[PDB]
Amino acid sequence: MEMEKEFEQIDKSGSWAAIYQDIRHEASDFPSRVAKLPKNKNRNRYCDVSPFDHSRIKLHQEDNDYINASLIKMEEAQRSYILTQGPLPNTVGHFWEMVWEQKSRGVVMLNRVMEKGSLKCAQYWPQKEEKEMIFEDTNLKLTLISEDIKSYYTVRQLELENLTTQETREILHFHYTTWPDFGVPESPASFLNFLFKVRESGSLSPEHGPVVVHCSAGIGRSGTFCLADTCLLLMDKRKDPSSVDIKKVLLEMRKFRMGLIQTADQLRFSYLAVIEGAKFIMG
Ligand SMILES: CC(=O)NCCSSCCNC(=O)[C@H]1CC[C@@H](NC(=O)c2nccnc2C(=O)O)CC1
Ligand SMILES: [Mg+2]
Repeated sequence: MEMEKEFEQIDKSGSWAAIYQDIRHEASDFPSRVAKLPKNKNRNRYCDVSPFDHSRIKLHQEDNDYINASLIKMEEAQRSYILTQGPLPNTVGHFWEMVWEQKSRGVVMLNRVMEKGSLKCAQYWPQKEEKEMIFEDTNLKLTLISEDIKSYYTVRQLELENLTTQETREILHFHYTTWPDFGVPESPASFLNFLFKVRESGSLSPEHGPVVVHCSAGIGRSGTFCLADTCLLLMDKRKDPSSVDIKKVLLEMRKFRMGLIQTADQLRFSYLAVIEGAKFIMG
């Protein structure tokens, strides 16, 4: 494929940092006024990772509608994603409120609760079935129904209950547990297989609200997940799969949330993920 030849070109010339800088310079810039508001300071994890106003998800409460989350709407691929930060101790209720209101079926987690000896994420789901979580601020109940631990990922069945109305929904929690503390994975095989597993569950399908994807900031590994999935979908859809430009898709995604793909090594990994992922469907 012509993407692999472009990949081999940048590899031989060692210009991954230069290509990544080009994207960084070309990337969209939009206001994040609501995010920067002083009352929303404790709702943000990082000062430099904000949702654009135009694509931000609004909570259905008149008090404070703010959550650090962006709707990425891919028109041509017919796919939507919510990218958000790993919830904070104070925003765990907000997080599940969004899952409920947006009618999400799947939650994709691409980090461990602890990485590099620091807390990257609040423990926002129950670890034992007998110990449910109740979120008093958003009036929601969350129960672990089942857990399936595998070598590279863990899938959890969760029940989310709106306590005001008593409706229940099954939420699928897809947790990629083997992303290395430093850098990117050596082989995209595990990541791609994880992707296919999320796909197979119907969590990315149009009959459901957009999947909720997060890592620490919801931009680095989260960007990779959405970029790979969209590129692969487009190669299936288009007349001429070679016309899929990963850089062009990324820049289109960057219109909805900042900083998707954080390093040149993450971009290289994305290429590899798309290249290897295509080879699984095209032999
Ligand atoms: C002032 C205030 O309120 N905020 C206080 C914190 S604001 S400064 C934080 C320091 N800057 C960073 O390194 C950011 C850069 C952007 C983002 N990077 C990643 O996505 C990432 N980080 C860690 C591990 N993996 C990744 C990955 O690539 O996915 C999160 C970390
Ligand atoms: Mg037990």
